[PDB]
Amino acid sequence: MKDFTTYLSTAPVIATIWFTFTAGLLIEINRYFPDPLVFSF
Amino acid sequence: DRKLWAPGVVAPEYLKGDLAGDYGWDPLGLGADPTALKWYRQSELQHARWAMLGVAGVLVQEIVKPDVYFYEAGLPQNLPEPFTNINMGGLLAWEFILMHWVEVRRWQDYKNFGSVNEDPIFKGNKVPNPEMGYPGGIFDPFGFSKGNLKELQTKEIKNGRLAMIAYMAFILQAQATGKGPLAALSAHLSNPFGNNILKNIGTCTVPHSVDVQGLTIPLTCLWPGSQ
Amino acid sequence: VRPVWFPGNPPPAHLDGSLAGDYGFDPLFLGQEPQTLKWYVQAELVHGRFAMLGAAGIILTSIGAKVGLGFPEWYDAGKVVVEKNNIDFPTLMVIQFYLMGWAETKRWYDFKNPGSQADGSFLGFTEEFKGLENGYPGGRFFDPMGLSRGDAAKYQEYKQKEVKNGRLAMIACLGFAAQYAATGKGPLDNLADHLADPNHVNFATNGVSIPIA
Amino acid sequence: QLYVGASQSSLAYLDGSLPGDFGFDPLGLLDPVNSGGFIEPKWLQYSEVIHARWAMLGAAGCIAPEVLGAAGLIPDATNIKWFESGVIPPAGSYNGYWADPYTIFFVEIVAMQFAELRRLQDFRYPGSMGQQYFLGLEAIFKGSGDAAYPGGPFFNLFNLGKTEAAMKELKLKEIKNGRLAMLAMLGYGAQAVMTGKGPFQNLVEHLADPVNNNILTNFA
Amino acid sequence: GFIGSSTNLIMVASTTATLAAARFGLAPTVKKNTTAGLKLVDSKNSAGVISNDPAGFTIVDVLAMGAAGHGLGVGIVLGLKGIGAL
Amino acid sequence: KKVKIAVDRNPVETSFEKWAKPGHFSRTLSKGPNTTTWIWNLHADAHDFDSHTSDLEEISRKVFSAHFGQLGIIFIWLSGMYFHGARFSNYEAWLSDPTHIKPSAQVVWPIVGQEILNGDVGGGFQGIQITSGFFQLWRASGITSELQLYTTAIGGLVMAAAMFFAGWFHYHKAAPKLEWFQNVESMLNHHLGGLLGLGSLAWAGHQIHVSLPVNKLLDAGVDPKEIPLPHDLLLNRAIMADLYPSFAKGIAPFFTLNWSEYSDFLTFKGGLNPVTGGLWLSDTAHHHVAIAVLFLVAGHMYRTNWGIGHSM
Ligand code: CLA
Ligand code: CLA
Ligand code: CLA
Ligand code: CLA
Ligand code: CLA
Ligand code: CLA
Ligand SMILES: CC1=C(/C=C/C(C)=C/C=C/C(C)=C/C=C/C=C(C)/C=C/C=C(C)/C=C/C2=C(C)CCCC2(C)C)C(C)(C)CCC1
Ligand SMILES: CC1=C(/C=C/C(C)=C/C=C/C(C)=C/C=C/C=C(C)/C=C/C=C(C)/C=C/C2=C(C)CCCC2(C)C)C(C)(C)CCC1
Ligand SMILES: CCCCCCCCCCCCO[C@H]1O[C@H](CO)[C@@H](O[C@H]2O[C@H](CO)[C@@H](O)[C@H](O)[C@H]2O)[C@H](O)[C@H]1O
Repeated sequence: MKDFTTYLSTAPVIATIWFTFTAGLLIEINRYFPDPLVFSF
Repeated sequence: DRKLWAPGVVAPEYLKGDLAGDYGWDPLGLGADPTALKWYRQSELQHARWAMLGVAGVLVQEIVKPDVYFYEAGLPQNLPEPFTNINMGGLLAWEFILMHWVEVRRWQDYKNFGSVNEDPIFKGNKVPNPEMGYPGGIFDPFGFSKGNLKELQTKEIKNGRLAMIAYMAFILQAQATGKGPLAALSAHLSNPFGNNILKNIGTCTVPHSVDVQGLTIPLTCLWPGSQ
Repeated sequence: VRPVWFPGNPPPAHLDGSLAGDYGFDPLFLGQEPQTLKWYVQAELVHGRFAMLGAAGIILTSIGAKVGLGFPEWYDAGKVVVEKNNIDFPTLMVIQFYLMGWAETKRWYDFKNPGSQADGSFLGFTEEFKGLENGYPGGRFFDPMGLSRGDAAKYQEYKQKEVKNGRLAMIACLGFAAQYAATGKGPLDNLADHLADPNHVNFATNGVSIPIA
Repeated sequence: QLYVGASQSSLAYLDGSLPGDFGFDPLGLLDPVNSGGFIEPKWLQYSEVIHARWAMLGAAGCIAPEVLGAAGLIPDATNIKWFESGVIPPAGSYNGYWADPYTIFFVEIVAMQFAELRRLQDFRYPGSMGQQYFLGLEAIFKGSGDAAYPGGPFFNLFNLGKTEAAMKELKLKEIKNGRLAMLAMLGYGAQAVMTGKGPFQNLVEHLADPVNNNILTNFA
Repeated sequence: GFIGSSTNLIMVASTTATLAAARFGLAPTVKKNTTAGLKLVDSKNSAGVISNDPAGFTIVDVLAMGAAGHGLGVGIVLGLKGIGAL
Repeated sequence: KKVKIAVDRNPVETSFEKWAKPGHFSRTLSKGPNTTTWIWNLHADAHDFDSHTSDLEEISRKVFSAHFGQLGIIFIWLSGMYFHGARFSNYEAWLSDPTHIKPSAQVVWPIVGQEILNGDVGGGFQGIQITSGFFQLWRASGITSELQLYTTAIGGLVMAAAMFFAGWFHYHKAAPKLEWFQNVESMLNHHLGGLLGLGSLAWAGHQIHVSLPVNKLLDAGVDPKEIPLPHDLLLNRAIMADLYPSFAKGIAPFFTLNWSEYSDFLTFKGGLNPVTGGLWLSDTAHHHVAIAVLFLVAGHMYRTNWGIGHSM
């Protein structure tokens, strides 16, 4: 499955995975630390 | 191998008549492996001899004392007077050890043929071994061998196949009509159209469980139906 | 030629009959690359050894709870242990992760560098941590009895037995999980309920496993 | 070709070498030219034979309880119509099996998975199934060059059809009884839907008053 | 009783009429098509198909004309039921 | 014969090596990117199958399998709608009071304050008021339960898997030849008689047996839990005869051409149901029967393999 993992390394798939990751990280940060208007913690 | 089990069949090329009672049947091809064929011949002899002893025992036990069901004779409260209500644990211990010895000896004769012939205590005494499964000597004390051995093996295995069929018949009849072999035969002769495998199959007279000195043996039947 | 998981089907080229428990089972071709296959071999062995330990522990503690000894079920033993003994679960978890991190990082960096871990850096231990094969470390510490050493056919038979009991124990732990999620009771409670009435007491008679009826 | 409905187009490839080759291929599915997938002649003949054997097991099993209860040889509890046996619980189910229908269905799943996948692997790889250990049973699973007729020590248990002409006649009889039984099973289903009664009950009711018990009078 | 009804006789008459029209060269069949001007002419049949009739009347022809006659008879029956003539 | 199944066996190897080579389908894109115009052209030319090759056979095969992909995606979408109606819906509440409860089949997660979009639609439910008409369509089909929607979703996922398998199969395993696509007469015969004729006939049957009784009981004020399930109406002819007496006569009036007996559930009322404001489902059933017959006769118009029919 060298070719399949080459496909997963393509720009659109890697972009989808990375932005799902970034968006999920931000979403979980905003779930556990809701409404962060200022850096106070 | 001559006069096979069916008019138009051919014998497999591993069944050529060198074993007794060879009708060349093997429809599942289980004896295609020679190792497995040796082992299955040994298991055939074991099942055959134990089943001959079994039908002999059930028959002679019904003839001597018809008071006792052979399906329930293993229960300790139905045992003879020197053994009635004996502790089945010590009994099972006796049997377990005394049979482990002899069956491991037989198994080592299977694995290394001709290696457990000598007595291990009095090392002057050797059972012979013409074939695997036919020790002889102290097991052939009357000396019916050193004559027609192949014909006697054929007789043995034929009567043994018949006795296997007959003992499973005994067991299934005892499970269906709740009677012993000769009791079932006389019940058939009493009414040979209202008492047969019809109107008796579908009903299992064996209880769902049996209490034996504290244990509860699960006590199944060989087919489903009516308790 | 060799037993395959799907008789008739030829085995894939990357699954030569060399690894323990090689039955040509790779429909998704996950171990097609050799280095990935070594990684997955060690993963299978670690999973299976942890699962063998877990199945053995669940089975033993279930036996003890079933015969009446002072044992909880496997799904309740963590709480019972940290509350009977006044054990701080965070402390226990971080100690576990410290020790398992040491061990598993040693694992990882012997996989990345097999020649490593045997220089004497840990405590002077050189040959106790060199590793015999991938997934089979060996030595006087991981193989104190020397069963890999000496008889080689016995060693291959033991590799087969290890991987197969490991796959069976992985299936068994998956079964423990599913049986808790379905029947809500212990594994040997499930077994006794099945041995009581083999019919009418199985996965087809929970209403969870088969929702048709 | 014989069998009206046959065509000069179908006789181009229906040489008469297959059992039951009566030229009837009006939709031309057995044409080997540019035909793959499952419309391959091999697979279609195989499936005809398989549907045939399953269907003439079922054509006897759907009628057998009713016939044997009409004769009084089985009790009235097992004397049932085939669709109220548990196969279609809405139409009725039998309560007195040793297990509930889904336990038995899982046993059926495992058993038939084994059997039918062995069968499939012998169709895909003919020389197979006699190569891997199966408790010694692989000696009878060698099959033949043909998938629908393995004919080993078990599948040809009495070695019937020893010559080629006898084997051909027997294959023809098999496929003819099987086509008859496939139609009989289609009819069992159609009669159960229309009349709501068993096939033997329908036969008896048609033999009593045929003019007033037919497909036309049963439309109401 | 339906057998003997007006509906039954209409339907059998229509079906037999279409069958006899096709069989005896008054309707397009499998073997005879029509041109743009409705004159019966030999077709190519697109498969070739065997029948022992003196005219090559296939069971495909019986099906086609049974469907045509069933449509005719259904329309006739239900239109006489519509205008009240039945 | 001229109209036949014609396919190439294993024309294309199922392999991931061309996934890893973007622009394989083009000779001008297989050379790799040097500019971003390549990145845009790779997407503009992805489905221009007649610019990949020039022979009509491979074009048609690509088109067929891509249609299978589109159908699988539509099935995923439909199964998603049915599933969101089964899990994230107020449909069972909406059946009991459709004049006050706003249909909603999408619930929003409470993450960044967006749980305000989960509005008070009714039925003890908070979600997005949908505008798709799926609730009314399901009530017309006679659903009356979330379990039926869930199983329709599962069936839709099964059919999507079937469609994707069929695309893979009809491109990679047994791909039809060009002469198979050019059987436009048979294609039209089957798409008129089968796709539209048998389809309309099957929907008419559903309406005869499931939609009409369920909605006649729903319009009679019967709570959806007291309504017989569709299979109880299929099996028990007495219930249907109690709702529509013509069912007492069976299918005999159909074969005896006494079709007016079926004027209970095959009507020509026209207008609207005054209880629901929708069309009479008896009129709709009769409609679908009529157009089923119409399309089934229309699908016997073109000449395929026997002498009858037309050459277009
Ligand atoms: C290690 C094997 C093992 C054993 C001995 C048992 C034994 C038992 N199980 Mg458990 N179980 C297992 C595995 C096992 N299970 C696994 C893996 C699952 C998850 C699917 C379950 C889920 C489960 C449930 C939900 C229930 C039981 C129950 C039971 C009891 C009755 C049997 C039954 O209901 O059928 C269950 C039998 C099986 C699920 C089959 C055994 C496992 C198969 C052979 C694994 C096959 C894996 C395959 C090789 C590879 C998978 C990949 C492939 C799909 C590509 C019995 C004590 C019931 C109970 O509690 O009894 C009262 C019950 O309700 N089991
Ligand atoms: C647009 C739809 C479509 C079209 C036009 C085709 C066309 C074709 N297929 Mg493909 N196929 C499709 C969808 C389609 N298929 C789907 C969705 C699947 C996955 C399930 C398949 C799986 C498939 C396989 C595995 C094979 C074909 C084959 C064929 C060829 C001959 C089929 C034939 O005449 O048999 C006539 C049809 C049958 C015998 C099928 C009867 C049984 C089905 C299930 C009933 C039809 C469904 C019905 C319309 C709706 C349900 C009704 C029910 C409720 C009563 C032909 C090229 C065969 C071939 O030669 O390879 C190319 C072949 O081996 N197809
Ligand atoms: C009337 C139906 C019929 C006929 C004519 C045939 C004919 C044939 N079959 Mg088919 N077959 C059938 C039904 C039939 N079969 C069914 C229902 C099954 C599914 C169970 C099979 C499964 C099957 C397999 C798997 C194979 C055959 C093979 C054969 C050939 C070998 C000769 C034979 O079967 O004996 C001729 C048939 C008869 C004389 C029919 C007698 C019917 C009675 C009622 C059966 C006897 C019952 C008896 C209790 C059976 C057990 C005996 C013993 C164990 C107690 C021949 C072409 C083999 C072959 O082609 O190998 C070359 C082969 O491999 N068939
Ligand atoms: C049955 C419907 C159908 C089919 C099968 C085709 C098929 C085709 N068209 Mg045609 N087309 C259609 C409908 C259809 N089109 C419609 C409705 C329009 C009017 C809009 C067009 C207008 C059109 C033009 C103008 C051209 C084609 C071309 C093509 C070919 C290649 C298209 C391609 O590679 O794009 C691949 C797919 C894309 C590039 C994706 C486009 C994405 C769009 C622009 C955004 C919309 C997405 C979404 C709805 C908006 C929200 C997104 C969200 C993320 C914000 C192909 C033969 C081209 C051709 O043949 O070149 C010679 C060409 O030049 N088509
Ligand atoms: C894992 C299975 C598998 C594999 C390995 C292949 C492999 C191949 N296929 Mg086959 N194919 C498959 C499944 C598979 N296919 C299925 C299921 C279908 C039916 C749709 C097809 C239909 C098909 C056609 C019609 C063609 C191929 C072609 C190819 C070749 C390259 C395709 C490519 O670049 O892929 C990479 C492409 C993708 C990953 C795109 C997938 C797009 C999917 C189907 C739709 C997803 C839409 C999505 C939901 C939109 C979201 C929008 C977003 C904003 C949310 C290669 C030999 C092409 C070729 O030239 O072969 C020689 C060709 O013309 N295949
Ligand atoms: C496709 C559409 C469709 C379908 C499926 C049905 C189906 C049905 N209708 Mg409806 N109906 C329809 C359209 C439809 N109808 C239309 C358009 C009208 C208006 C004219 C009607 C008017 C109507 C009335 C007035 C009545 C029905 C009735 C019925 C039922 C009786 C069927 C019957 O007697 O025919 C006979 C059908 C068959 C004999 C086919 C059965 C064949 C089976 C499936 C064969 C399978 C056997 C298999 C090979 C072997 C077994 C498999 C396995 C176990 C081994 C049935 C549920 C009647 C009823 O009782 O309703 C509740 C009734 O009174 N229908
Ligand atoms: C043998 C022979 C004979 C006889 C024969 C016969 C008698 C035949 C018959 C035939 C027939 C008797 C046929 C029939 C057919 C039918 C059909 C084919 C039907 C169809 C139907 C349909 C198609 C329907 C449709 C529809 C519907 C359902 C509804 C309404 C609408 C419509 C109409 C569309 C003769 C002469 C003597 C001589 C020799 C040969
Ligand atoms: C919604 C949906 C779904 C489901 C669907 C369904 C469920 C469907 C069904 C369908 C069906 C269920 C169909 C059926 C059909 C049937 C038919 C179509 C029939 C026909 C018949 C006929 C045509 C007849 C003819 C005739 C007569 C009349 C008499 C005698 C003779 C003859 C046979 C010729 C799913 C899941 C996919 C998902 C998506 C969506
Ligand atoms: C070819 C097109 C049709 C394809 C098959 C259609 C699918 C049918 C699914 C099975 C439905 C079973 O139900 C179908 O047969 C039953 C048995 O006679 C009928 O049941 C009816 O007849 C029974 C026997 O007299 C009695 O219980 C009642 O009179 C009545 O319930 C149903 O009225 C009919 O709808």
